[PDB]
Amino acid sequence: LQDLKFVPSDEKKKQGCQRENETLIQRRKDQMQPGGTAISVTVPYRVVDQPLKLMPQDWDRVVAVFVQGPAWQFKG
Amino acid sequence: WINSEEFEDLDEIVARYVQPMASFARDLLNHKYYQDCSGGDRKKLEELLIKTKKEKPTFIPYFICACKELPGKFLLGYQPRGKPRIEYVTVTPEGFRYRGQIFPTVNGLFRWFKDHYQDPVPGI
Repeated sequence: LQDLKFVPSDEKKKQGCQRENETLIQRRKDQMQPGGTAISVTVPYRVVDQPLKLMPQDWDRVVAVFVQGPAWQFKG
Repeated sequence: WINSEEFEDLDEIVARYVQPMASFARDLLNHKYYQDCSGGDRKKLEELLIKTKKEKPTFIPYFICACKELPGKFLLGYQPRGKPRIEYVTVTPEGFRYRGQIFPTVNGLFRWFKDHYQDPVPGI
């Protein structure tokens, strides 16, 4: 999501990256503004691997979730 | 089907029936009072409890150890005054079950046990 490029998780395991419970995404988006001016705003995004440990307001703040198939992930 | 529970596939079983139980079992092992009595020998637990009581007669020594005879159950022994008593704590995906009560947290279970160790043993 940050770099918009694909890397198989196997390659990252070779790289030995450290999985974090919480992750941040810094996407630079140009802002629609009057007069044609563009400002490269870097809006952070929050990624949660385990969604159970979120408060109700945080659950409201959720806007997107990737489904891997089976429904047992969602139950709860 | 595991007992009365339903599971969509093996990943659900491992990630929900075992992983919480493994975490719950790990919590008991990491507890300060945990000890390894040769895989859960009753005689070793009795001897250790008696020795601890002898060292500090005023205090009530209680210990928690894993039971090899009944995997998934932990042997909780305590010696209030005389012969140490032994009970079973079963590890379940919902937490720990002891005397017909389920406690998600180990700390809560210990507090209940300390405050209710004098109650009669259920089923006897």
